[PDB]
Amino acid sequence: ANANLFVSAENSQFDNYMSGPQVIEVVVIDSDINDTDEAKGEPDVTVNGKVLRMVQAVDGNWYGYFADRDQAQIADSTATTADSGLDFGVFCASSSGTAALGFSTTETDGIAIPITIANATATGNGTQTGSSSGGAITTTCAANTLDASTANGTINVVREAKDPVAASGSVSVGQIGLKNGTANSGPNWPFIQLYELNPTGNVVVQYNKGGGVQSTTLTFDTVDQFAELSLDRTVFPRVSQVHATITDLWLNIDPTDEDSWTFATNTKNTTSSFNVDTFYQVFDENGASGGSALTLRTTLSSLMCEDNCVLTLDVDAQSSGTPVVTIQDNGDSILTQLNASSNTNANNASAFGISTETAKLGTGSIPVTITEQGPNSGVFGTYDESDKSVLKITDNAKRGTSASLDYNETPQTILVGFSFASIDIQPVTDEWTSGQEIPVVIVDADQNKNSRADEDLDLNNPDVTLIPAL
Amino acid sequence: RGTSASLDYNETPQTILVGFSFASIDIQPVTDEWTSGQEIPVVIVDADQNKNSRADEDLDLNNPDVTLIPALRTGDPFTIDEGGTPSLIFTNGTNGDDSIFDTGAINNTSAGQVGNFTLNINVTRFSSATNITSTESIDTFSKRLISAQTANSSANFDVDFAIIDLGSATLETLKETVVDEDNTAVGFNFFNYDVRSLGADTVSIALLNTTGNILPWVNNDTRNVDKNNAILLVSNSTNSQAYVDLTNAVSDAVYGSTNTDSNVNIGFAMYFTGVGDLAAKEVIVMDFFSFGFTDDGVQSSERFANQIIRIEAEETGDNTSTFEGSLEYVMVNQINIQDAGTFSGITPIADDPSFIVIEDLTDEDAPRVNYNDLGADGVTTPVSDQEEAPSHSGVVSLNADSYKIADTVVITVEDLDLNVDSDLIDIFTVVSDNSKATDDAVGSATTQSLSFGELGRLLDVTFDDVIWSTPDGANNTATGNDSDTCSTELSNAGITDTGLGATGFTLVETGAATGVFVGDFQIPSFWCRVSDTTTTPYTYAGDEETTTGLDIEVNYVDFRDASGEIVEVGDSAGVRAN
Amino acid sequence: TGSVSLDRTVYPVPFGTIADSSKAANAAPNGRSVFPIHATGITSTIDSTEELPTGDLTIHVRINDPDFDENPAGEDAMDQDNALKISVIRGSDSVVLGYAGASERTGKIDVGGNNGTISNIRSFGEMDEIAPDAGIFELDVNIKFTDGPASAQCNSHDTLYTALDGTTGKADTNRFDDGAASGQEYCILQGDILQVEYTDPADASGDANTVTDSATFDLRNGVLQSDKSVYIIGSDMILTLIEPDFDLDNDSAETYDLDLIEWDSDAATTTMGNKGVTGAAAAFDPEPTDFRETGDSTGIFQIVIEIPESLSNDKLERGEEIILEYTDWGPSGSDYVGDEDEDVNLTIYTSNFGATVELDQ
Repeated sequence: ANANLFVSAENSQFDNYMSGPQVIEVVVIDSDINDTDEAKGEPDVTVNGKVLRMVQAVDGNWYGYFADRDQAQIADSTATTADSGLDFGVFCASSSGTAALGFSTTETDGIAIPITIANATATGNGTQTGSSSGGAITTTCAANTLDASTANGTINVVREAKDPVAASGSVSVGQIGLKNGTANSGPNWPFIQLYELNPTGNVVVQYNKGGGVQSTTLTFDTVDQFAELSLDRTVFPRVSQVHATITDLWLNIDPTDEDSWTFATNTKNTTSSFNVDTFYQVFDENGASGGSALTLRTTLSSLMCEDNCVLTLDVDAQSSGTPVVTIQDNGDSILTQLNASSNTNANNASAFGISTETAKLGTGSIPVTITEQGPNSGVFGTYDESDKSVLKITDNAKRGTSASLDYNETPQTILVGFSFASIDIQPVTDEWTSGQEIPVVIVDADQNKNSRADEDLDLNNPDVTLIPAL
Repeated sequence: RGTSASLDYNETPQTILVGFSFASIDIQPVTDEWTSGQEIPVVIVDADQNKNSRADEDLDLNNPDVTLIPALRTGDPFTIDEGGTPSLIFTNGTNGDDSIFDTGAINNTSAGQVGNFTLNINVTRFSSATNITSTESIDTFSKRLISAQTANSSANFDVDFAIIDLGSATLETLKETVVDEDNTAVGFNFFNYDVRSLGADTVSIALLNTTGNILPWVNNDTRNVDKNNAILLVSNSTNSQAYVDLTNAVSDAVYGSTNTDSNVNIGFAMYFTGVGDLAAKEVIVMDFFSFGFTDDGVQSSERFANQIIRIEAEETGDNTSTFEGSLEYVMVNQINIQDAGTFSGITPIADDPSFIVIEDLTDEDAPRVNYNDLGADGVTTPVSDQEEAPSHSGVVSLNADSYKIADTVVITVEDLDLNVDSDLIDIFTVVSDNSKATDDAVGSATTQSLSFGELGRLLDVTFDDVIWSTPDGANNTATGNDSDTCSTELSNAGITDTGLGATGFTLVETGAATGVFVGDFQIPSFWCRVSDTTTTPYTYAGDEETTTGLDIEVNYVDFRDASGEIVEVGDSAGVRAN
Repeated sequence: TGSVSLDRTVYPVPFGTIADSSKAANAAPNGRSVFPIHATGITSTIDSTEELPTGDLTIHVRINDPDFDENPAGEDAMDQDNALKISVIRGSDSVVLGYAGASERTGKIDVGGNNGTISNIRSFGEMDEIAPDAGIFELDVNIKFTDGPASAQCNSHDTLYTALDGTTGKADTNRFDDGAASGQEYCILQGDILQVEYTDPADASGDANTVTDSATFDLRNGVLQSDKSVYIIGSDMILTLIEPDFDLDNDSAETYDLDLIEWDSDAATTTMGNKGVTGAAAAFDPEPTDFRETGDSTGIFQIVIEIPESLSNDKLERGEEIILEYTDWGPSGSDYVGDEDEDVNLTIYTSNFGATVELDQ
């Protein structure tokens, strides 16, 4: 129970684990140094003994973002275009902080700043993409690299960083001397400080304050034992929304933002060029255009993903010609029925796709998007705020036929069936005399299509198929 | 063992003792019987593997530091050491255009997957300007190959190829496990490989066959002794861990040579990228799996299941010598015996592996897990445990002796051997395919005719000892004594339950690991009698008849009885009327 | 001290198939080691679909040597080279089946141990311990009907010998170290003694010691049985067959074709199996579909048969004489399988009751 230091990866639900290219937000919510008009000093926050540069925000909290150097480099190796996918921006040497950010960052293993390069020298400028094999970086960055930037804000792993404290009088930008203080669109903030961590080895975040230090221990290891998928019910009626709750720590790349992932889950599209894949930030958390889609299937092996970062969907277990699960456009997705031919209907899940990224997420491939329930809860769901799922049982589904959804290589069967109802009239007394309203009780699990809301019968609602009548 | 180092602080030296511990591997079932679809913990107490008192040590085949791993095997799987101690070398160069690694691809085509392997070697910049030889060792139980070589990790180091010969193994040593999928009634071949220790970006594996020596290798442009010497298996896989189903092309190519099988040796090839650093010790594990049966498949001589299973035990605590694992096993049934997915769906290398059982292995043939250990004395004595996996006699019965029209009959099947997963709910659908002989029967579309009936037939419901099936296909054109067809008569009568498939009757397990399946349907007032069952699709009678008074009988086909063979059991009931 | 034991005191005589004989196809065995169906099941020629499968009995050899139990709670194997010898003796002549304990290797069959070189003898591999704390090792070995001493009584079949070495030829030298004497063929007769030889590397005195166990080949007659004499048409017939020589393996329960039994009545004459007349096998609806042995070490075969209301295009009448006859091919007077063709039948009655008809007035 810390008082001031809060770490994003600290989570009793997932036992403080951390994995993959996760960027870890470190916040020091301390009432003693919350003011932003005085020339206050930087709090002494270190991880594994290495100092972590902190920037004060307009909310009076000091912020600092760190990640593993090898994982960050491997993830940025998949950023074909800037500000898309697991893009960490541009890496620079740990000695380049003074020239670029205006303050020393020697004690780190490299900084990832959202600059872009116009004069791509082999010595004086960092790596826009980063080495796919990982390892230490020696490319340096200088002031002229900043002055030659043509686009600021290429970082896509920290998208909602708070505004640095504006410079005024005796106070500099962030109280440490950032050159440009525009958040989420500038070249300095946010920036990630990379550190060398050992898989299966603990990570200790430390805050040094008077009266007693505060330390948090994180474990940097594969987290497949916690990646689980659950379904709201067991039997599903003909048109009921299919709700998926993906409790996976690895998918929570951005701590300060809700994360969106896209999967190609078609397990039976036998096209040679097609494979099951995952994509990052295709859409925003609001359902807008989130950027371009980039390949990650061949990179997950190096990203500490032991059978816990892929999604594939089976729509017909018995192959009886009756599909069970299909997909729709939602408020958190931009799905489009490319195959708009009148011969087929919305049941043909292979007719849906994404217009902007038809190269891999085109017709077929079953593009499935998931959004995090919260910014840092690490739990993702297909269903949106309007309760409209991404998966439906087909209206013409045959009874008994079932489909299976696969996550963490743990198949989850989606059965189709019903329940015996019993309508009873219970008078308040032994005689039903005139002018006596008596309750009517109907017990039918088939009409309970949502476990988190109240379902009211309605003649005007075609979804409510069956209504009692007299 | 026994040599110790003295670390001294505060002038109170403490002695760091090196040593070993007597292990004890035990299998503890949750109950008195290890039935199918029941994951039971495996407990291993070995202080020798607890090499860190402040962390958790997890066993790993890919980790050379983890020397000893428990293993379980059935039959005679083709491991890397079936032909004795192998010989492995490393080579740097280019494959060229006349090589199966680049031109070949997985397409189940003879030209695509089978060809010739050629290479050119440029090892001048290497140390001693020679091919990278290595020291080879084989574990007695896990059968892991440990390669010892120079631990050179320079930036200029670049290696691409790797050729390994299986000692004296030949096509004769391979055909005992690898079977011809085209000739056997039921048979599948699987290839499991683990090359995670290499850390290669992409991995490609090909099978080599030649009448001469493998080391040194030759080229097509040099000699033409062998017409074909390359059989591609894996092409540029992004995962070093993979358990893939071999295509029929590999099985055909195994038997695709007219030369003597004993006169031709076998070699295994590797092509990979991003492996420019090699550690002191490297581990290579890649075996062959095979399952199925031949002809009638009732005797034990024709039932085979060649596989090796390794358990990835995980340490319980930071400083606890107790390593905990678990074992899963599925008992093959008549439905999944013809589906390769159930064999490919098992995990050979995991913390909770699973394996196939073909027969009620008890007594001396019970599934036994093996684990070597260095005892306190210093000998490498093995410790083993076994647990019987017997079968059960399936019992099917109805809730009542007599039933009315639309009385909602329910079929209760209690047989623990059909539970193939303790996690998922086991279900059995009904076949809807007129072409197959198992139409309107519980099971799978695939079906083979044998002496005991149909392979795909699991459960049937019969009125007057005649299977209840819906009229379909081109054999339902009979109209009977009137001009109305049976299907049209049923439609006019309003009976939408024209058959078992129409009702949607399927078997669903009561729980995750209950092992009892419950299914139900409503008895229709009118049904169409099958005129004759000797043809597919069935030829139905031209007129329907009311089911009242007729006896409704079910037949659950039990693939494995208590003694572990096919016994036909069913129950009887009558459709009452008032 | 080492000890060797055998599962059974007596063992049945193994039988082969048509493909094991070079003689032309015939409607009768003609003295061959063939086990076909009763004559009505064969159409002028015995082919592969109308005879019992290969009858290589599988004998399990077990030894009780605590010395080889080096691991009290671990896997153990008898790694002593050629410590176990399996042989068949018929009077003054002996033949050895092979060797066990050494590494598994290909080899031929030696007669009387004449071959000095031991590497040419077939090896069954190392025996495996039955339980981690038992100390008893069991090896499963099957004996073919050809694995026996040469005799002139078996010239009735021009036997084709399956190769035990790497060659694919069917000649005599492929399976045996030497060819059979002219006018004689390798085979096993009734009364032959099956013996197992085990050489203990260390007895209670810590030296070499030889222990033996013996079994005798035999052939017995077959007899049918039923739970009752009369049966209602359509009822359940508990057809029980008790005959020792079909218990080939004591560790498992084998199955044998129901076609061995035949239906003999006024309605029709058919083998009641898949080789019978059209619509026959459906009429009985066997459960199980074939003869099934009661227990792995019992030798009694039972099957549930339903009495047909109609055999083939005609009904079955009340009071009809039901004859269930099957041919043993291996009676007590038979020196080997297929020598004597004695048949055994059973009488079954159908229900008879007064079909009285009454009126109200």
